[PDB]
Amino acid sequence: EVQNVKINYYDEDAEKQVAEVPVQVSIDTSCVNMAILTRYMPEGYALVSSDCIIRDGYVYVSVKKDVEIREAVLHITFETPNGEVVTTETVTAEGADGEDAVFRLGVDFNLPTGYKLSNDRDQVTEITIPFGSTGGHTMVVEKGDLSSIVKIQFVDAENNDEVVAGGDYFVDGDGDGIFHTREITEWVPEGYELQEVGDFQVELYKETPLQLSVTKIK
Amino acid sequence: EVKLEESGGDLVKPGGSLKLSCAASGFTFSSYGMSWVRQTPDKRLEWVATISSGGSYTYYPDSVKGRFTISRDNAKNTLYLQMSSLKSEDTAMYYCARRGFYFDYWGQGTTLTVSSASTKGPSVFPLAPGTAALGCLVKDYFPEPVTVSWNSGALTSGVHTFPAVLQSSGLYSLSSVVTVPSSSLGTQTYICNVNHKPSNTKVDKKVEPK
Amino acid sequence: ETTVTQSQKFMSTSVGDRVSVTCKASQNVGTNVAWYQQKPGQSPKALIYSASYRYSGVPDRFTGSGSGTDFTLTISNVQSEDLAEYFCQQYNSYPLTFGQGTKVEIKRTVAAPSVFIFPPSDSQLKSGTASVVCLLNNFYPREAKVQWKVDNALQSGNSQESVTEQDSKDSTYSLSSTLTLSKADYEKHKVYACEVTHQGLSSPVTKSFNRGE
Ligand SMILES: [Ca+2]
Repeated sequence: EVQNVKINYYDEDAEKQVAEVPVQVSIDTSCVNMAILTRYMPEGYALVSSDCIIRDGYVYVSVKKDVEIREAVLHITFETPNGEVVTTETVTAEGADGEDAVFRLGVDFNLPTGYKLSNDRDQVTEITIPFGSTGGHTMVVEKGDLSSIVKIQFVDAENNDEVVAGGDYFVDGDGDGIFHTREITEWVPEGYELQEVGDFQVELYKETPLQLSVTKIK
Repeated sequence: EVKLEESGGDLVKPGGSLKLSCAASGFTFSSYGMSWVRQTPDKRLEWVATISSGGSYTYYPDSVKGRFTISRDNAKNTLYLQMSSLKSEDTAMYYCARRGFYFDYWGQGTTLTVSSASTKGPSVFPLAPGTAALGCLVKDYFPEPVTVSWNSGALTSGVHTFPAVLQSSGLYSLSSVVTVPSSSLGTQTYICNVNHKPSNTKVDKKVEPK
Repeated sequence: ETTVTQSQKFMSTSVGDRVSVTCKASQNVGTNVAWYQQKPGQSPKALIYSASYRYSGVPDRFTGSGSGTDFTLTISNVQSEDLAEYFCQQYNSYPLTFGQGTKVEIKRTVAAPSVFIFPPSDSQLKSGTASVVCLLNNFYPREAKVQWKVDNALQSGNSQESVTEQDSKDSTYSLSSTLTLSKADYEKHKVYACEVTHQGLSSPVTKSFNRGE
């Protein structure tokens, strides 16, 4: 399944439609990125402006002919609130020299994998860089998953708590420091069922493992 | 602080009349334009009347003009909507709202039902029970708002109260369930509190296993 | 008399994504446009006035734009609690008029429904009707199919379904289906089964009981 969208390239100077291009995009997007708008740019014309928005099946693009086409270039740096750099990326867009390229989070560039916008402040989600110029911007992010490693040994309660298996398992995605055995029942040894059950504290098991009782099935 | 509280919704026969009221507090009422907006079962919003702060200006859409009238009492800080020659299509939730253009505060709504049918109170039946699911079946009531809570509103985790469905008999019916630890059954008592104000019916049904 | 139209009945978006709700006025209304958010079970809440102004307390992720005839509400960094119907409204002139409402739902991992079934109570059999209930709890894709099979024979015309709105924390749905039957018809058959198909099931799942046990 995908979405059919008509791109309306309009020359506001000529006050004429220059082209109406049908394209296909993912079914759950409502904003088409500049790279698509300029991929299907009719020959001789340059991007001036578009709000990207899919409006009853149409995207409106203001374009202009006989002008120089230049890249707007954006160096985005993603930092975590303590100043450490997650990643850096450069994205570009080409349009009419001196007009405004608007880079919008999630359409023209994405957050690092595993991260989200930080909840510690308000920041901009759109960055405007004129074509023919270069700009920088730092976006502040936070990890999506706060899981920690915890050492666990499964231990046979009917044989003097002999170690059956163990390892380091990721738990506590919310990051509150508490985890529940539902999060590690995936790992119980094959011939065994988990008998020791409930909540447990992450900080206590980064060095010595938590021993959880297990017994042989049937 | 701003609060708007409507009342007077009821079941009314076609051709009837009914007056709605809205008690306003938390702000200088006589300084604001005020309005009424209704929401039909299909969830569409329709503006029905507006009045200026001093009452000098009133405005209505054609669907209601000549049948509905808006007034205020700036001594009691109350907004009114009188309705006459009511039609089936006036059945809606009526909201009181502040200002007369956009609406920056809304009340909770009161419910108007225009119908020839008669009030009927619900029968309440238990849906008897890792986790266990139990619930409550609220069957064959007519005027629409029924409210259902568990344990006097204190149990909300895992509760699902389902939208009312219209049976072919013209009567509504509805279920509410909740999921709990199975080991709590036979210790904890679980009560579904059903209130159908249109019939002044209030039931507190214990749901237990068997 | 100025009409406003929302062409999107339903939009689906993931947490952290962007979503743009559109509104088209039948005449120029300048910026005299407002937006509202109605969460389920709640009354409408005011979000934007004059096209682009937020009320105090409305978070920055709600952005309204437009002028003339084309208006837009953009929710950036969508949260699972942003699910709601979103309404635009023109107040450039009387009559004040609303768009039809755009329902914004959250996308999440497929989730398989947990299925329960409830025999009719003895209070209800005493009065002459038998209602058998099937609950499908906490699933995603809203799309699902319930089939009532009596003594291994599929029914129709004596079932009604109801679906909750999407849960605001997890992003799941629940469904209730009722099989209504006369007390006469009820104690004629023995096996009552609820057949459930859904995207999270590789095959239909059936819960059932024998009348009496
Ligand atoms: Ca945790």
